[PDB]
Amino acid sequence: WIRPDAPSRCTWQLGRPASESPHHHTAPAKSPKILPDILKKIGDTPMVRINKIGKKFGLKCELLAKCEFFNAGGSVKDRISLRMIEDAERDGTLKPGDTIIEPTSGNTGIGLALAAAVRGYRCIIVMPEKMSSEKVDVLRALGAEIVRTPTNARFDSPESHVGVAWRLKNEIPNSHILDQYRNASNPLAHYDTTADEILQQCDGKLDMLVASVGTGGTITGIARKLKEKCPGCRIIGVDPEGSILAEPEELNQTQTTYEVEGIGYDFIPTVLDRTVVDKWFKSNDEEAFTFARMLIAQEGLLCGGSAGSTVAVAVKAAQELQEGQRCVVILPDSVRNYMTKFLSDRWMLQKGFLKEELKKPWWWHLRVQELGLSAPLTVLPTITCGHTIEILREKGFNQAPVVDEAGVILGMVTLGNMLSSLLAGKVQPSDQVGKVIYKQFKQIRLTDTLGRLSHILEMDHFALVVHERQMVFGVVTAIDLLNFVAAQERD
Amino acid sequence: LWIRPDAPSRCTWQLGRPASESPHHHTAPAKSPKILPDILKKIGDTPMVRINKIGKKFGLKCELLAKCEFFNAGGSVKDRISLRMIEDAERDGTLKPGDTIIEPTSGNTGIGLALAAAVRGYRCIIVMPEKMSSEKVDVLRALGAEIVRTPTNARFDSPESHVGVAWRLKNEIPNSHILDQYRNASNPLAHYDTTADEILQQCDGKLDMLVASVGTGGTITGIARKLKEKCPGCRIIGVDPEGSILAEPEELNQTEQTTYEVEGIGYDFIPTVLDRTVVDKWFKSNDEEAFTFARMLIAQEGLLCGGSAGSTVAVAVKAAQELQEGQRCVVILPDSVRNYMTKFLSDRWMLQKGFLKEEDTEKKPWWWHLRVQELGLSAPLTVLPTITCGHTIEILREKGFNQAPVVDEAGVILGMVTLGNMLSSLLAGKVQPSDQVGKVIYKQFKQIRLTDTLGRLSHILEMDHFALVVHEQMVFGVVTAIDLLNFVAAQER
Ligand code: HEM
Ligand code: HEM
Ligand SMILES: *Cc1c(COP(=O)(O)O)cnc(C)c1O
Ligand SMILES: *Cc1c(COP(=O)(O)O)cnc(C)c1O
Repeated sequence: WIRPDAPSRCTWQLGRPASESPHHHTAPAKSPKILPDILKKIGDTPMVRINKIGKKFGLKCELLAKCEFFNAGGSVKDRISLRMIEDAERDGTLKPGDTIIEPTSGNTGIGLALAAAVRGYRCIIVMPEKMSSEKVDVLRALGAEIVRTPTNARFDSPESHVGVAWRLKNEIPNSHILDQYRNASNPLAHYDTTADEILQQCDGKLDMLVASVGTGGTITGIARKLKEKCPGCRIIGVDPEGSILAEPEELNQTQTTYEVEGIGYDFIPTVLDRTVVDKWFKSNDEEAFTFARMLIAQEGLLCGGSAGSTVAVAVKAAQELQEGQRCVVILPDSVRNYMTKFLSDRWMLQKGFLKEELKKPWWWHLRVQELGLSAPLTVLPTITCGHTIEILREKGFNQAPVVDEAGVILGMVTLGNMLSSLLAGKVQPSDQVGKVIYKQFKQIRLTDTLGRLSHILEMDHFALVVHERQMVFGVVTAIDLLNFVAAQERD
Repeated sequence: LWIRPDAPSRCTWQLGRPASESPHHHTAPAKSPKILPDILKKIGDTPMVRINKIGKKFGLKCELLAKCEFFNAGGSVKDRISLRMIEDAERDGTLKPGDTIIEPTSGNTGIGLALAAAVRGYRCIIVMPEKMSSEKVDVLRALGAEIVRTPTNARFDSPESHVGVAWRLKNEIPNSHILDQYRNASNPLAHYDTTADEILQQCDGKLDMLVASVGTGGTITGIARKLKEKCPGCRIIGVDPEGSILAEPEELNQTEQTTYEVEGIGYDFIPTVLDRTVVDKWFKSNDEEAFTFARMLIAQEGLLCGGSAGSTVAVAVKAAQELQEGQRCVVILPDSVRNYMTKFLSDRWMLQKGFLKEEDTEKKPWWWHLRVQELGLSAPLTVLPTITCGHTIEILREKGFNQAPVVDEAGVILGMVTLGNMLSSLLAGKVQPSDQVGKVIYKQFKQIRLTDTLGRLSHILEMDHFALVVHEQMVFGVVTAIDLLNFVAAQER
């Protein structure tokens, strides 16, 4: 069992000529008209300007974002995943058909599983139980085997993702742990490609770089190349509360687990070089999710939580900067991984990140009863179509809920939809109503708030106002709510 | 005031007319600058990637190419028509700053419009069918769009249709516009001006067949017109889901079903922007093919694409059979998996909708149909949450055990504790020997019956590290993935 946190043997120091390096470096290559495979769609990520958030927090500087979620697997990890594989293949260590085992937060696991799916390697991912199910669905779709570990497990312990990875490797023939925590290919990928891209996109002019830290490879490779080729740039590292990566140690004193995925650790990875980070900042979950949501709402960037942590620090750290200067921020991954988490309001409420006291209009806190409802006529599912047309027209009604003999509501039926279906030949007048019933709806009480109705209308067209039996006091749609509000506008 | 989406087109284009005769304003593709002023500039210039396995699996002799449109900022092909429709409107003077934009949609156009709206400062109201995925709703809600739903089976003629509701909303809201993807020229024109140029440039002009799934029809129309002009020999193949009426000849459209699970393609009316005259041949697709093939695209080619992409490739492996070596077939891949994370990507959904037969287990190894009891379980010693750490260390060492489930005085299982985690926590000073075990407890686990299959266990281990074997109260044993591995490998020798 090799320790992920072993002190680095690298003899790099600022000032050493690049010629002195023992490592194999790879030049970035121009993308061909047609891509031989998707793995070539890694790198050359866009550098987009942040237009609102910085000014909202008083930055005078240009704030730029390196959007890494445009990589083929959707994360910054797709970079090292490729590199680590390719170098291994050149080492002769990785043979065709071989098994790759990797401890991960998920994104490296996705990149590796992707490359494995393409290049024909077996892939076993070992990730903590905290990480999102979306990553699991993706990994499962890529054909990767999945193993989980308890979140709070110490890295020293056998139950940790690293430990489980090694224990798996020992039992499986032709298996390798590329080990992102130790492999040089990880920071070197960012030293060779990512930093070059940043330097090229910025024309060499660059005042500050903010990056969240996990394995530390991104900030390490980028900071090393930046210290060499753009010495004045300040390197700002971001570490979650509960993590120990940050310096000075006094900052780390604190919670031990946190909701944000992909950053922070209970050990210092070998690839990480804390010497090149000029200053550290601590971040928390609330900041992270708040800012990520802000990134989406304001800048249109569909990025994940670490991106939010990063920007949340950047609006603080960049205050010292002034006009004409620029701050670049790394945005490690997409919202795809967190669709049911921070993107979801219910999860944010459930986790206590969103207080209910959720910016709303005057009508939000009003009861539905004030809408001016009218109780509709009810019909059986077994009633026939033309008959319903006659009933509805004869009473001047345009729609009727479909309720069972036992009084359970089955759905909704409309005059216009019926005429349309009949005129089109889709159904017969003698045909049963079930052929054209709108089966989907949601129920509400007279004492429900209008805003609750507004949330309900984002999933359903119809909302039936009902008693506690077969009793529909009224039917409300978005158009009705609109009509009420708009009528109230006229006064 | 209700304009029909299915009104016959007024366009007087016909193959052979000089481009100079066109009344429309055309936009040239531009080189992307080093730094993007905003994310909307990250639309277009989508990669053309080669399919390496699937075509050969189905006996294609030709080069199969994919125009991967899911790399657009909003994640779909619709981001193109969203930008264009807006920009043109802004040039028309029709769209004013701060104005409200209402749009009927399957979602992707709505996401692109909501994105652009969020950037450019428009109010955005999306009207989409109840069938469409919750993921789209979550994204639209995050982008700040107001959202309204309509019944899936509502006829387009009916007041309850997304089109009809969109118009009805428009009539009640001042300073509101419906850009209308179903009628607006900016939709197909966006594909004629940009997407098609990209395909032509990426293919160096050489292109034998193009397969595209159809929705509003703007993609296939805009691409096919320019292709018919600049690459006449290329065949245009359209994909239409069963239950839809877009396909020709009408004989193909005859079907029992009217709704289908696949999102973004097919309609109960012929959109004005669609030009069926340029479609050389149509193919009908179903949900099973679509999802199977989408999953195949992910599993084999590493392309994280949605269901319409699956429909398209599923057609392509049929339609391209006539092609031979040296010829190439280009396929459109409209959107990403992000919209379908909890649908076809999710195995439980595929089971629930009946797309996945359980039998097709058959893919699985020998040990899959074996009971958990055969693992060689041993019942562990349990401890109270309230027991202290060093005490437990002593008990476990004295018994030769390495771990103990933590069960309540009431006998509810609270979790798990391992000797190694305790020792590690102690040596690090995180905890004291006199400290409560609950400071170090592994709270998360899953239960299983002794009669459960090993494969079920294998599914469980993808969400939890520990699986407790239990009766109805009592823990017969603790199993991890390593234990399953040791068992299988042991039986293997
Ligand atoms: C002049 C430049 C450099 C020199 C001369 C150098 C030298 C070395 C040497 C000799 C080792 C192996 C030591 C041993 O195992 O005995 C090493 C390891 C390593 N290097 Fe470098 N290095 C340079 C730059 C870099 C850069 C720029 C990066 C990343 C951005 C990097 C990342 C690593 C990593 C991650 C290891 C593994 C450490 C370990 O296994 O303990 N190196 N380097
Ligand atoms: C020489 C080329 C073309 C000419 C002369 C032409 C002419 C026209 C004219 C005159 C109209 C409006 C008729 C009216 O409102 O009175 C029109 C509408 C339209 N055009 Fe074109 N067009 C050309 C090419 C195209 C192309 C290449 C596309 C898309 C790929 C296109 C898409 C549309 C659409 C969607 C409409 C709306 C139809 C309607 O309003 O009912 N046109 N075109
Ligand atoms: C890995 C990862 C990081 C951190 O990158 P390092 O290069 O490991 O610092 C941040 N965010 C996400 C989502 C990640 O997966
Ligand atoms: C819109 C859409 C299509 C079809 O595009 P048209 O250009 O409308 O034919 C296919 N798939 C998805 C996901 C879509 O959103």
